[PDB]
Amino acid sequence: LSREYKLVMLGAGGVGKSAMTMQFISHRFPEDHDPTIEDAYKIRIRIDDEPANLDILDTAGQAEFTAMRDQYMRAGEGFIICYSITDRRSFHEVREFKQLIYRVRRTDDTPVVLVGNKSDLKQLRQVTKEEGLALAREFSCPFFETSAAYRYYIDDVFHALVREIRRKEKEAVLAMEK
Ligand SMILES: Nc1nc2c(ncn2[C@@H]2O[C@H](COP(=O)(O)OP(=O)(O)O)[C@@H](O)[C@H]2O)c(=O)[nH]1
Ligand SMILES: [Mg+2]
Repeated sequence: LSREYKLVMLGAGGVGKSAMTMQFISHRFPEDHDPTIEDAYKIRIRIDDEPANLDILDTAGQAEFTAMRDQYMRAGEGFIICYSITDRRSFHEVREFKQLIYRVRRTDDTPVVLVGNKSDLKQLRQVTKEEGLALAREFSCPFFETSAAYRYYIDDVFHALVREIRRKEKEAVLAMEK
């Protein structure tokens, strides 16, 4: 499919990675989505009047390693690190996923978007929005609070990540010209 952008959904179990993915690609909030299913999904979109083919890996399962995860961790061009605003532990695990990316890629410069999901569960919030914003400033990455239940800011997440990949790519082309 022309030039695909491989994207990887990272996050603890139960933060809503599958819900956000299904909402992005099909506008459907899943009913009883099996939390053990890991799979990749294709979708074509337009950011800034330019189309892009996306290939998004929705990570899951209790196995330590899979052929799919191994390939996408190495070849992925962008990462969506997700936590739930109702689960502070999943918010701390975000830092562990950032470490995992460096251990695989041996770099910190891979495009990343940080997302706090389940924003609609306002009364169960365990992590403030300012804490996410501050952590994203630590990572030098965009931040969003989303609701996969009602599709709040789901498009903005994947658009921002593709924007980052494009900007980083155009920088390498300009550096190669000099
Ligand atoms: N209220 C609310 N519930 C959510 C949201 N995202 C996911 N969930 C629920 O959280 C549970 C686990 O979500 P899931 O997509 O399977 O998380 P995953 O294991 O990271 O893929 C499911 O029962 C979803 O209905 C959200 O944005 N708002
Ligand atoms: Mg899932």
